[PDB]
Amino acid sequence: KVQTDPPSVPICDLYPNGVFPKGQECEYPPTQDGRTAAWRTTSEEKKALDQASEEIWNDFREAAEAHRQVRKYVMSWIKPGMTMIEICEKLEDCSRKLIKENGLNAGLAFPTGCSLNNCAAHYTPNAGDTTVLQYDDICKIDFGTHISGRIIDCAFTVTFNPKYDTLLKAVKDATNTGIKCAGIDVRLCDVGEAIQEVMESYEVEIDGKTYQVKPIRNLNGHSIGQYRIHAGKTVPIIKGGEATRMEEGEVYAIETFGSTGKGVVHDDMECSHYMKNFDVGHVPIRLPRTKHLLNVINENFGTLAFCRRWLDRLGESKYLMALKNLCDLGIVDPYPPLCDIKGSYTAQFEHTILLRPTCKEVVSRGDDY
Ligand SMILES: CCSCC[C@@H](N)[C@H](O)C(=O)N[C@@H](C)c1cccc2ccccc12
Ligand SMILES: [Mn+2]
Ligand SMILES: [Mn+2]
Repeated sequence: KVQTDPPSVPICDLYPNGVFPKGQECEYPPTQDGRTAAWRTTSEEKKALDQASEEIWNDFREAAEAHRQVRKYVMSWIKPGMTMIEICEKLEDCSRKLIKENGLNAGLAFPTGCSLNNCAAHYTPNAGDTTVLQYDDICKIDFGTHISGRIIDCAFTVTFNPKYDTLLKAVKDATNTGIKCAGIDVRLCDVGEAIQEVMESYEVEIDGKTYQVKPIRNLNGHSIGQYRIHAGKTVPIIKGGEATRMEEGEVYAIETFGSTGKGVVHDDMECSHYMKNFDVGHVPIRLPRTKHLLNVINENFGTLAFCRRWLDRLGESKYLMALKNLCDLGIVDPYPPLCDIKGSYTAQFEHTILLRPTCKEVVSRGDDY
């Protein structure tokens, strides 16, 4: 009923009734016309629809509470000197325990991102990576949890040198701006316009040089689907366009990335992140090793993202060629680290929000961010 100092009690056991704490509930933003959205707070019609998907909102909540408790724990011990592997393994051990991992019914939604400095995302150490976190590093901790495929995609930035403070505030404010702007019938391009305007209102000084924070233009938020981290819609970060509005019942990951570099990322470094193409159907395979690896992926990850370290812990070895085969066949997709220019600094903040009938819920919101 009470969590232990180092988190070890499953969230499922801290709430016997199976009813988990809601996230931040917000009234939908008014339209340019000035039209309020308070009517949804209690409009029999919407209220009915909302309660209908209560078990689904509840699954997200259990995953969100696990996410909050895991990250609070991480923020207490993450320090320079630790290897990136020690960090991810210490975090994932806790995550698996609080989410009470159970195959595809409960577990880690994707690999623990711990991208450093100019690298903004998709970096998690592979076996043998001797990288050590440094005092001047700016690390993006991006991890996910899920219950029955209801995914919580939430992230924050870690630093130890106060010189990055305004950069972090800039991105945090940008993400919160995106969250505030989001809502039913809201145009995706407007959300991006709003995010950029706030992000660029920040100027920062790091080691004697000044910069106007830039959103990383080729990175963005996205809608979320069951077992599908990227459901199909993208949430800009800058003046964009897309081609659609947000819809009732949808779930979104609102994330922004800020940089002191070019504000554009490119593939770099060894790949660690991989994810089966959601749209690829069953594909017969005779090649022994390739066939086995695909079965391992289908059994343990399904359409969720995974990493090499997660294959290692399952006792798999000498699987690289088989993995490359699956990628070359288009069955699996590689997601290498995305980095801006050398010497640049990037930051990120992310939350998962639920566009419920009666309101907008920043389900992953915590006392930290
Ligand atoms: C590589 C699968 S883990 C999902 C990564 C996720 N945790 C991250 O926060 C976000 O979700 N990053 C964005 C930039 C992204 C990565 C890969 C494909 C995308 C496709 C559409 C929209 C955003 C995408
Ligand atoms: Mn993320
Ligand atoms: Mn995301």
